[PDB]
Amino acid sequence: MSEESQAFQRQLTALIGYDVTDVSNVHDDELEFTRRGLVTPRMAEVASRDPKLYAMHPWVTSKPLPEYLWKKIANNCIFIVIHRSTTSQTIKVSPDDTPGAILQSFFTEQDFVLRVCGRDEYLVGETPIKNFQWVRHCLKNGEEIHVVLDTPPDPALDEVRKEECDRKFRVKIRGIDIPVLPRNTDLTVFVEANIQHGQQVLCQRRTSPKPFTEEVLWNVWLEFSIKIKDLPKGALLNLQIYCLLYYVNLLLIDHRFLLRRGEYVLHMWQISGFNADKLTSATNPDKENSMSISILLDNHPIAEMPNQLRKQLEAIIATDPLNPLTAEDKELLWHFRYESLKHPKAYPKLFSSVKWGQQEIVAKTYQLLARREVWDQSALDVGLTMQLLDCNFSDENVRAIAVQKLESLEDDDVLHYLLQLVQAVKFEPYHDSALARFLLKRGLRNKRIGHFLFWFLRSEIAQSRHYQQRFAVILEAYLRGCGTAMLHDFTQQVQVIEMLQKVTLDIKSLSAEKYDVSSQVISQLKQKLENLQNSQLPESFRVPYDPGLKAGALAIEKCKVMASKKKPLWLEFKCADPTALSNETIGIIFKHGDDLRQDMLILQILRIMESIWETESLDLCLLPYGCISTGDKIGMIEIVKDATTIAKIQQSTVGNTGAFKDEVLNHWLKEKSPTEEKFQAAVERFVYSCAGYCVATFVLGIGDRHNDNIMITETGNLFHIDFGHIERVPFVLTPDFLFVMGTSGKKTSPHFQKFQDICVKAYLALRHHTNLLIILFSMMLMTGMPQLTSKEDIEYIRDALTVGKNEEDAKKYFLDQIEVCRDKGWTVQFNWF
Ligand SMILES: CC(C)(O)Cn1cc(-c2ccc3c(c2)OCCc2sc(-c4ncnn4CC(F)(F)F)nc2-3)cn1
Repeated sequence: MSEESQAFQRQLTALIGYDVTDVSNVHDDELEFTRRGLVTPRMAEVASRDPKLYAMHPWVTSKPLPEYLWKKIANNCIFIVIHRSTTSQTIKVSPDDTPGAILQSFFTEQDFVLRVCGRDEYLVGETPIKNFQWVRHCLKNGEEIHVVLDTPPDPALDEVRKEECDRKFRVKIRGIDIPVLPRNTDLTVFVEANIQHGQQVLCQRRTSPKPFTEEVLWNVWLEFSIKIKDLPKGALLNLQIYCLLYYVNLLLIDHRFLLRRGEYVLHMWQISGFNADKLTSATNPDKENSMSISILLDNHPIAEMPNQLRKQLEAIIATDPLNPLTAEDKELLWHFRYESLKHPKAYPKLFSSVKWGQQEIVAKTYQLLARREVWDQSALDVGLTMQLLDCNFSDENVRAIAVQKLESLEDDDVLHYLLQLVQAVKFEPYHDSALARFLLKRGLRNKRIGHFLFWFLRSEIAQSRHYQQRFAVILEAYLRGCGTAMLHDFTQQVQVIEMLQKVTLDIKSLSAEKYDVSSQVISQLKQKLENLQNSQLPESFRVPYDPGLKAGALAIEKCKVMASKKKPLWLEFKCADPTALSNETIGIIFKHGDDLRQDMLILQILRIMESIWETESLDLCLLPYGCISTGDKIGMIEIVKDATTIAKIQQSTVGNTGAFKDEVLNHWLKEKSPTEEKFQAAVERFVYSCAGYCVATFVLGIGDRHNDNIMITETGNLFHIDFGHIERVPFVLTPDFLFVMGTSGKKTSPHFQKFQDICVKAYLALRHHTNLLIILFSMMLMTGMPQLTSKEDIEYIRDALTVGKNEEDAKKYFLDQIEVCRDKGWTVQFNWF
């Protein structure tokens, strides 16, 4: 390690938001072992990736072009405008034509490429132009394909700098210690020790209740019922203090297959006034305020059916993820495990029927896994694959076969599930995992995947003491292979977000909440912003939620502090790309304090719902705008241009006090349209966007909102916002919306009938991916939201998608829900006083 291999680690630390060489919060060397274990996968992907295709990161998809985009192509004829310097000429191209093919038909000096104007997006590679996402983007929104002809970026810029016993298990509980304990009166306290494995407690022992003081000693040997050999890899020694106050975990089998042995002083997590933070093997960094517990360990290892029963098994196999397996169910699944293995959909249930507390069985289970023919050959089922990666599975072998199926995902799809896959790292017993390496692998192989991997990881590192260490080692592994070029981009990005966040917080503190703003405030803002720009704001930076865009200089005149109780910064940038065809600013809202992780997840689920609707050839017109969570209750938002709140459109009127009126939405659309045809396209867009947001919002159970949290574009696109919070209504189908549909209380119409028809199609279309939706929702709650009910809410999703009903009831169930919105009118809306 030279002197210029040390000022590098300082650079990595500031890019991560955490120091991965800090060994202050460890009781073993797993984190360091994982840093070294990741060197091989890092260099293995860095060495097998094509410098040229990696430098341009073509965004492609292998899915068939949807019907709704085909009808936009009446001809077979796609137009592509090309520019040099000033002038330009248009060309008629076949949807099947390659970048190479279109190139030869333009010439009709052979090393030029097609970049998108204003963007860092490239139409390169041996793929039909119809198979480029940018092209597909243009076709939908009625935009025109514009490209500039320039030279491929130098792959040298991506260069990477060089590198270099039948005994029963027992634990002695020495005691628990805490510097300060007060509140109130005086209770009794005991230590609870669980032996866990995939949310299955295998055995459980308590101590005797002792008076609660700042030091409580026991010196007690807890002898469990599970033999040492019967301990499975990944099993956790879960220690908890009740009066439930504190918890902390200790992997019983370490990362070297060694039985944990010796003395340990663990600082515990407190419970804040079920959730994935309770599974972490990390100890509390805060050594001066946290409860600690002292233990001792001294005890290497892993060294044909009657028709009626089949019907039962099939019934079992047929149930939803959330349907609890009975003792009866589990014994049946196990006993018929070779038959159960022929059904990929039974795997989660089958591996949950396994008694992991017994060696002979785990072994038989591993035998089961070596005869993995059906699973290997099955088509990739993301939902099936995600279930095996949640909190219910700690066996690395079971989990490895899910990550196996993930290997066959193309980058398009990896981008779809990147966020929840990154969150899925929390369910891994160990820091080094096939899932972790997968992320690392795909992230180094593709710049777009790498870019988002960076922010998703950096997001968690900034606001999760429970999992920041693990994520920090992983991010470091990525940053040591992404290349000098992106190391520079990220640097630029991190520089800018941190500076603006100081400014966002310094402005919020200056102004008292409610009055509002507030003139000095607007002046000081422009001043801080003047200070940052000369100097030094990075001259240009990638928009984190849209790596293609490079924001440039601020437009300080358009920048302001918004009129909300939380003082969000409204920032506007100039596009740093000169070749851009538009003169629009890049709009960004910087805001504390919403928990924008909830917004990130929800939004991503929305994007998943779109891809689901794309499979059935549907377009419900969603606007899953850009949103990155950057720290604790703080992040950035994309500003959708010319969009207003529904509530702002009602208060175009004198009355105030939420005296809402029915006709306005349709007028607002009429003013904002130049022609009447565009108005008609806005009405149509509204009917689709409203239908889409009614269905998804109902499924996710975030359908009951105030019209301050629902927005519409001047182009007629409806969409929800502000998810990071959250009599009764299914969703928002307010009378003002219906009026745009040509109804107002108890009537119907050719646009409303359309609305009702599209919802049911959309609704039934999501139910074909029920399992995937359930598992994502369930995961979202565990890793993204405040401590919840590891029953009830997940249970609400079951009901919403009407699990176990025929398609007919569901169509009506949803039609009933539309009517509940009609029967309530403004009631719920008016209440949102
Ligand atoms: C950009 C203009 C000048 O053409 C028109 N304009 C747009 C906005 C606006 C306001 C808020 C948002 C926005 C365009 O983009 C749409 C996406 C979202 S999400 C969101 C949000 N999430 C959580 N809280 N909020 C609102 C706030 F940022 F105020 F906290 N706000 C916006 C206001 N005027």
